[PDB]
Amino acid sequence: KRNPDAGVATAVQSVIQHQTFKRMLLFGLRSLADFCSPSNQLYQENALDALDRGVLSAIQTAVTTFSDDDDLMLCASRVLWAMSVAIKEEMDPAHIARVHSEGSPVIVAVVNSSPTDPQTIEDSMNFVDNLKRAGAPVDGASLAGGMLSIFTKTALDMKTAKRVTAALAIAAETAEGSTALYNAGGTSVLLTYCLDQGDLSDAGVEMVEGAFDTVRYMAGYQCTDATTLPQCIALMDKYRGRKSASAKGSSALAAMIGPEQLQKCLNTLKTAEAGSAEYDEALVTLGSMSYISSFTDEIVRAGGVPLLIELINSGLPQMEGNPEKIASMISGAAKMLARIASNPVNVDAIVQAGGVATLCTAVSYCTESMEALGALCMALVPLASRESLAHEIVQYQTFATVLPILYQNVESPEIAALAMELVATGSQHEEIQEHMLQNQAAEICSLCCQYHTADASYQQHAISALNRLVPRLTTLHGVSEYGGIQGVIASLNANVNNEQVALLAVQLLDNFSEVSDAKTYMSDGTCVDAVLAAMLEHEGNDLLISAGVHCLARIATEDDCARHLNVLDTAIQTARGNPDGVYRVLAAISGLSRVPSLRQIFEEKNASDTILAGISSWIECSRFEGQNRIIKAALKTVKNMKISGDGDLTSCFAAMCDVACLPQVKRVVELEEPDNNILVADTAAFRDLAATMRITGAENLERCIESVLRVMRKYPDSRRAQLNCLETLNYLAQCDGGEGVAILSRTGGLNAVVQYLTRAPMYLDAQIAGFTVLATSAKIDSNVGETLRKCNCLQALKVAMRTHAKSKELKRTIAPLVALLMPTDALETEIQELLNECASACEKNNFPHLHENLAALNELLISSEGAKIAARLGIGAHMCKYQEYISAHEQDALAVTDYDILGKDLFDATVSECAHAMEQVASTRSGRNALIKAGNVATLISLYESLKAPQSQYSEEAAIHCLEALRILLKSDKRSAELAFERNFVSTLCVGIDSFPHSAPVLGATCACLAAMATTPERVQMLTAQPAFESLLQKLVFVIQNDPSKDNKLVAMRALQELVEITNDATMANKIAEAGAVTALFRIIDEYGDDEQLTVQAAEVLALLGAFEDLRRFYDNDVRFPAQVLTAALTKQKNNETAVVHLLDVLNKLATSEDRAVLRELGVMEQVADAMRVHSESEAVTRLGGELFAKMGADEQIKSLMLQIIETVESGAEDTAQTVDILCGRLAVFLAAPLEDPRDALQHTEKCLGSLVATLQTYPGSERLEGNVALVCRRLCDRCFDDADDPYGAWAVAASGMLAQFAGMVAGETVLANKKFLGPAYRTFTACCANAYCMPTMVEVAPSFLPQTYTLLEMHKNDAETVARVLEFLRYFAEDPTACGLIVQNMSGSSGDVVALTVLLMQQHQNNDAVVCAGMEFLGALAYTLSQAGYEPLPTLADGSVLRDCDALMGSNSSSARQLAHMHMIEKMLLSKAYNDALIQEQALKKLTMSLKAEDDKKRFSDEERAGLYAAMACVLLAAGGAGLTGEMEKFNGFEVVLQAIEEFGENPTVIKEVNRALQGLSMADVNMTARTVKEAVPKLCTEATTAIQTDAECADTFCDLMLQLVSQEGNGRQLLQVYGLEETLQGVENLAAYYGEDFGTQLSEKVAMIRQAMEDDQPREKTCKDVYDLLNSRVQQGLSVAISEVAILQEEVEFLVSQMGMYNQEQLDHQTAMGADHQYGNMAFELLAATSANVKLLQANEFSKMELALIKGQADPEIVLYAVKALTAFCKFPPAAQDTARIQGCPALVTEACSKINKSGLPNERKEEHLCARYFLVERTAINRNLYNKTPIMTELINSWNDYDKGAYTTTLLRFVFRAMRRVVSDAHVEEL
Amino acid sequence: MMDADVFSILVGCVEVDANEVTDLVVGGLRCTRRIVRSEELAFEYCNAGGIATIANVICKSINQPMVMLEACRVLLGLLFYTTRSQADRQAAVEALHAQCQQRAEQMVPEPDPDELANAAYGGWYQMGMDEV
Repeated sequence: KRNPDAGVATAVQSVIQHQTFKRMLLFGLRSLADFCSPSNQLYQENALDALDRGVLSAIQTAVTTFSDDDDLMLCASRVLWAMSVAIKEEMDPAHIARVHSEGSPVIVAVVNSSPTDPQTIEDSMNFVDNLKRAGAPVDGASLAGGMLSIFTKTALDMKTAKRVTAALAIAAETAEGSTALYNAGGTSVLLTYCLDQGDLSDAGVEMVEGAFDTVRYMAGYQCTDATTLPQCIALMDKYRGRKSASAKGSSALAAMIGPEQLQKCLNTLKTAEAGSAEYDEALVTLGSMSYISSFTDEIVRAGGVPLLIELINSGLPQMEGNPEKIASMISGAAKMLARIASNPVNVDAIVQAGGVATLCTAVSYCTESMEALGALCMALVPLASRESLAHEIVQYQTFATVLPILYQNVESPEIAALAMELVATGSQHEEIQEHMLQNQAAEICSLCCQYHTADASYQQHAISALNRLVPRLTTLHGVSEYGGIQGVIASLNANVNNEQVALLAVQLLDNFSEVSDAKTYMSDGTCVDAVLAAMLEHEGNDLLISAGVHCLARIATEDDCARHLNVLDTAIQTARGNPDGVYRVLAAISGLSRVPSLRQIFEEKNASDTILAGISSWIECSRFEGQNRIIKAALKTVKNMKISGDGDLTSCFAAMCDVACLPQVKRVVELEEPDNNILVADTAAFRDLAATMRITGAENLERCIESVLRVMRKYPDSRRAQLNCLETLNYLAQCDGGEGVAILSRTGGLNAVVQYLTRAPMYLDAQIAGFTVLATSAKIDSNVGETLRKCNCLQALKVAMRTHAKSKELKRTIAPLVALLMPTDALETEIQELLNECASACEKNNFPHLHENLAALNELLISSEGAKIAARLGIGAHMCKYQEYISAHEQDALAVTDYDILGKDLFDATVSECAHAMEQVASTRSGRNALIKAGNVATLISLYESLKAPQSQYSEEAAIHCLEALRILLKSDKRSAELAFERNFVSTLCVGIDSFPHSAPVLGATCACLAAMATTPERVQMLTAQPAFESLLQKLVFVIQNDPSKDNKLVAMRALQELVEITNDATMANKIAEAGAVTALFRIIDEYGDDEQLTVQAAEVLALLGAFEDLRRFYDNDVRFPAQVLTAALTKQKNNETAVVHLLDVLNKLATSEDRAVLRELGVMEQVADAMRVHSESEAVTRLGGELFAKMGADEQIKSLMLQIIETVESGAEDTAQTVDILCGRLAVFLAAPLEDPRDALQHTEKCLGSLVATLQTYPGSERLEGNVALVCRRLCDRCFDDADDPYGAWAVAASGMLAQFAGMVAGETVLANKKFLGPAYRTFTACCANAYCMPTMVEVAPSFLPQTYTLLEMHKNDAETVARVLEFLRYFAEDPTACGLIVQNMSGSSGDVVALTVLLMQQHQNNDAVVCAGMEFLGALAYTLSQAGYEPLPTLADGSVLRDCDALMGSNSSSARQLAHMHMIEKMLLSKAYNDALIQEQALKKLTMSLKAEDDKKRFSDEERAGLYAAMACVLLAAGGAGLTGEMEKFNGFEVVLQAIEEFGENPTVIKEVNRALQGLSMADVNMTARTVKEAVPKLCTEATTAIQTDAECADTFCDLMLQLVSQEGNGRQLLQVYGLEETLQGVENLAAYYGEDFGTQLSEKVAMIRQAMEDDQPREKTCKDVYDLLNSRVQQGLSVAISEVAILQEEVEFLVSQMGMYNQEQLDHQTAMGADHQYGNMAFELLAATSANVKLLQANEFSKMELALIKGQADPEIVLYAVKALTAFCKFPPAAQDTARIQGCPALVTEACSKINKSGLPNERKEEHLCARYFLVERTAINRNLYNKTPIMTELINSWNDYDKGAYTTTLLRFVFRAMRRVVSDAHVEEL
Repeated sequence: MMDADVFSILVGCVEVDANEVTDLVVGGLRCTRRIVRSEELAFEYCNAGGIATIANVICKSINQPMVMLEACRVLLGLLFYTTRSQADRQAAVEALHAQCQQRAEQMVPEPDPDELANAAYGGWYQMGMDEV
């Protein structure tokens, strides 16, 4: 337990002691609330304390007697909600009981108080939600009603309302709940609110959705009044725009009006009675019936024509007759018509009754009835969608009529929106575009923007139209003469809140600026200022600012800058008053400074300073209104200026930290909310300044680390500020080569971060950002960990993972957990202990003890190491037992009374902890291996099957863990999935999701398990044949179709996505299609096209199905509906890139080239075109955009456009530049398309280009044209980037003079701003570099523009696309030697060396793979070609500087792409052989393999992705081979990645060809690598990768190369012959040679023949122990290791020697027999490898001691025992070795007798001396204890030897040896002899 | 000691977990009491986050008598050096109102709310202590 704040007690006593007397009760309760808030890190504990102290009786009496006090309600709600949170986590049933019984009544009393305050509602709502989760829900009915009353009160925040209406809806699902609502005010209450106080915000729509869901359910218990239908309809007309609401209204009506009523009305209308009677009545009824979309069809069956009848004949003539009456009828009809234009089939009906004419003519009459005209306008929009129909409509001049009317009648709100809607859907058609433009054009629509500025729809329509029209404008006159610019500025100015319309407004201001006579009308400043202001209000909106800088770049003048800058200080001095004045100047400065040409003025006057000083003057002063605002602005103004500028920032950074630490900051922020105040704005700003990495200088840096620490010291309680600070530390830490860590060390910053994390454990945001800062530094400096352990970072790490079942966190807290990692031996210790304790509790039937200890053990497996250890310690086998015990000891668990968890809870909890353990272990490849091998997939299936009966508290918790451990295992081994695939298990799994029908994790993991086993077509057929699975499909579709929860629908869809995506089988797709998914999913996109999450998720699933299914089938082979729907989503979703991607994907699968007419008619191509333009930089949009346009006949269109370009150039028209520009636009989209016959489609490319280069030369400085020509050239080049024989690509560009043209333009510095040119221009240059025949010309023209290329990178340093394009160019260009010289000797300046500039840009865009990948690839390419062309190594790569910066640019969550680039960079440095010292120092090879092993563990990437990493890594290792860096590898077992590549990717040939090549290169390099290749790798190739080697040409050839290398050395041939599988592969290669024939096959056959000959011919002589000695001895004297674990050649050497010796050792040898002389070398051999402690274990795993000792006892010849002695002597240099030998019983007596034998011998003195020194050395070594030799005559032999020295027999050396032995064996027992 | 931001240490070192060895480093609150010898010094401690830490110590210390004392000592000190006599303050606010009257006579509104608070309230207010 954690202890509660002590103040809780005092607070509570206050609340209890004063429940009558209110003034203080509130005070106390306000204080309890504050203790009970997430501000405090102990609110849960605080909450429970109050409960146990019985505070709720007091809160209960309080809220009854003082019902009214809104403030008591807020406090009460807060404490209870806090209790709710605690009892949910602390699952104590008693506490859950108490809060149910004693707590819910008060929450209820709060809700029946009818509160409007968001917080009190959120809380009591969140209270209700948590209690349900705890398993003690609050009766919906009780809350219903009180919840309705909330709407009796207005002033209700739409956000809160949206939540309440959702909650009413769930309550209404019961008749009980629905009646409660009827008993209180019925539908009216809600509906009235909706009508009166309802808005059209995305929230408001979600609110009304829930209101309509409420009603629906109420109408199905007849709890509906009679006000409902009229009101519902009123509410639908209010929301008609938004289809999600319209649909939920219709659904509600259908539950209220049965089909019988339809029948009645319709037939009654067939019973004529025309004229009042029941006809004109039923007529009114039909009106209503129309709204019910489910009845639209039946209405069309018998009717649809009556309507036009009632319009034309029955009204047009009599219009002049009876205006008022006629009008009403006309309208009602027209509207119904609009309402029934649902499906394309329905609009079909309409044209069959000539609706277009009738309606078109009606307009001509209803020129005076606004109402009727709008009704017509409304009934036309659906018709005017169609193109064929639109041309009819211009022949009626109806556009030409409605436009002028709108203009004059715009103030009237109905007609405006409805006319505009029509002009809008009209403007989508090129033919009309012109017609309109002619008649008063959009000079009226521009003006019209000035009105209805709050009507998003209206404004949207209008501006979308104007953006379809102003392109085709010659002059800006008129629009000015009318005052339309001034009207769009109005719209913009009035829409600070609608990000959407605000965007469009400036896009249109942007587009106005592209007209020729723009300046003439847009240099008033008015516009300038508007855009500037728009820009600062809408910061976070990328597209808006970019569009604004463009507009400004065009019309802004320094004459505008001074008009602001010359009043700056005056405005700052007068900021207390007129804060709006200075607000403007700030916004101007902020914006105009993103224009590179203009920033200089501000730079010169040092405005940033002037502003920073103002900020200070605005804080350290008497507070004033507008203070916060102007400050927050100024902060941004300063931030932006620096960001668009180029200086170092360290000054400004400090200035900002200084501002944040001004004393008055606290007082200024207390009138604000805690995460939008001048403090967080400042911490945000400076963080952003750090991101730029422009903090350079070890002094300059210290300042910043200090300044940030101060900020966090002054303001402990501003959580957002602390976060922004932590984040900021990170960027700083990795500054100045990453040296920052050192500073942070010295400054004490690290301990700060640790002590924050410890102090605020509850804030994950903080936990992650904090440990992030830690992990970063750890990865940049060693010993950082020391400090961390010394700072108790462990205590933190633990409570982190122990309070966060998350992921990203764990990922971050991993490197620490490997540095701190505890003693690690301790982890091991504890893990073994806990396993034993778990096993004991099973053997002893202590169910509680098992639970307690499993949970303990689960706390140690959160670590990659924990898991890896548990595997080694046999957790798999243990789990089998734990499971067996649990399953068969349930009723034991149930009976337990004396434990924290009791009842089923205990049982389920224990399975849960059991499954969890396995889930966790399976986080690692090791773990999955061990788990699987132990049968643990069955174990899990047994656990899962153990859960049943009353869902317990942990039942779900338990299911989730079982299913997740299963998911991981089945996904990770195909065989293991395929073994599990049994009908019964499928049934278990399906039934599982029924048991937890509302659990999304259960459904997710179940579906993953299912898909993972359906690994082949047959299994899919079998899985789909299971009724339980078909039911599941039917059920998933059901949720998608009916469940009003957005989150449910998403989950049901993600579940389908996974079944079809993993399985990727047509049969799956077909079953899902047949369960109704296709139509359900399309319906999502129809109703929710305005919801990105939904639209995307639906499109993703539609797209997968679409690969297999012809989606028209589900619409009776009419494409129109699915097309219409997708086109409309693409419209609404145009700016969201991932949404257009997936929509375009569906369109491309839906449609065929046989649908052109259809696709013209529904305007699909227009939208695709526009999507491509908006997302020009997107690989996927362009590609899919291309595939769609290929259905329109691209081959022909390219031919056509290309010919038109040529013709218009040769005409010399005045229009020419603009005409060629539009043509290039069009040509560029088609060039995205794949072609049937490129040689025919592209035939005119070169001439066309010639025409275009001429055009540019003629008309310079045409920004649009420059871009489109470049775009054209890019797409041309891209089509064939890699085919150097293609003539239409880089070839055409270079031969046409276009390449030299572009080079010139950059060199002319005239285009260094047209980002729309530079991008594709540099891609074009890239393509010319990549084409080898173009490369000489690139080199020719490059010197002209390379210097400027540097300038661009500095100028557009903040634009990531531009940087990537240019860095990509440098990368491709650096493949040429001469080019490499130019780069390094032409690209320097402020940012510095090109390599420096590259790091600077990478560091700035760490989040952008495109920049970082291009960056790293460049560095490597440059590094290599330089080394090859003589240049000396880049210095800043060689000092490790850049290797580190690159290492820091890898996140824990880094793409496969970035990992690949990083390898490529290192591959190239290794191939350069120039940077080996630096690569070794940074442990580059190690860190790459760590990255990769980590990735094999967590399996974050796909299989295709990891395959590619392994292939790449192989190549790294081959480079390492060629650079002589084997040995660095055998440090960290680098060979192992090659073995792993074969095992996981033996079936993938693009890996294996690399593995083969890498093995060959590694072998040539290193004799040990060779050995491993033979003994370990080739066995694995010939089995696991045999199928690849025999069926893929390159695998076969590479494998034969590898073999040929291996057999070239003596001994290898023989071994390779024994390899199992080799033969099968070799003859399969043979067969692959026969198949290919020609030259390739001949040489392949010959390769295998040579291999076979080399293997037969490999005949090494029998080897002798003497060879073993000669190799070791030579190794030794050249200082090479002789540790077996480190040197692979030695393993075979030591094992021959063990065995050869052992057969020798059974005979009595002679020092003069060949055999016995060889036995000496064998011991000298042993002597040398017993000199390295490393070899001890292995040696003693052959009882080395025993063998040696035996020889000493047995053998007769003194000279063979000598060498056993010398060798064992050396062995016992090491303490454990000694101990062992000594322990061996007999040892002392035995070696002692060896001494005697020699002392008694008649050997010559010189020989006796050598023998005795050896023997006495052995006794010295083996006498580990002075007592060991007690029972022995050693002292006599030593003494005897002494007395022989005395007789002049020996030298002094002996005495020394005797004296050494004596001192080791002297004891009580030898005193006599001495 | 001021020139090298010593207050940065005396603020930090005082916010820690408690424990008998650390209760002693918090006894180093004394160090802070002995250094803060004037008004200017009290304000320097505040500018270093003194007020927020002392508050956080006082509030955690119900069951820590030794540090409760040492920390209340520090705060009483801070208050003392920053709080003026009710009289001087009363005088200050009368004056403020006088100025107000003068301008109006020539040209009656209220003194600036914050200026008025600044003159009338004790050190707690000047040092940025809030009601809660």
